[PDB]
Amino acid sequence: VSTLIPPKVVSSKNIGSAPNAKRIANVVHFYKSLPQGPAPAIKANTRLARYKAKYFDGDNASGKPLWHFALGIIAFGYSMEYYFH
Amino acid sequence: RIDSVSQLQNVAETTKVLFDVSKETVELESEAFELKQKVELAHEAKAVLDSW
Repeated sequence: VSTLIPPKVVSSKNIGSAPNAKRIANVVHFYKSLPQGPAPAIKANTRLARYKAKYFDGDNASGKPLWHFALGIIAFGYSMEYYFH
Repeated sequence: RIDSVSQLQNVAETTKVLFDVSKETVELESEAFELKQKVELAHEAKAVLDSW
């Protein structure tokens, strides 16, 4: 006798699958993400975004700003030594 | 997820084929009832004749 009609309705393998939850997530997350960004280091732009670019990028952990800032404090109280002299 | 989807696409058409096919087969058996009565008539005729 005639083969039954349950297989001709699908709406329980289309909404009844687990990656649907991931699908609706990653259509929003990925589709709505700019493939590229603006600029990594730019804070303090006044030729001191350049200071950030040379020293406070994630492209270096080089000791130069530390040295520079340290030397600043040496310059601060030392000048004041000759101001207090 | 794509893998799941592709299966269902092909199914959707082909199931309609099977649906028809099953009913077509059933039709042949309707006609088979006419045959069955022919089989019977032959058996009866031979049986009476054998007794004769």
